[PDB]
Amino acid sequence: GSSGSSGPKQRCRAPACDHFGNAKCNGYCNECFQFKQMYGSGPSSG
Ligand SMILES: [Zn+2]
Repeated sequence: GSSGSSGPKQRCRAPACDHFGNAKCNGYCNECFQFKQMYGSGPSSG
């Protein structure tokens, strides 16, 4: 945020992600979208 820089609002909806996102991925980028998933969603569980 240097002296208020210009730029389109077509970037990942994350504070630590300067990559191009996409509506499908809820705005976020594939990377973020995937990660978001609950780590450990295997088919089996006890
Ligand atoms: Zn992202």
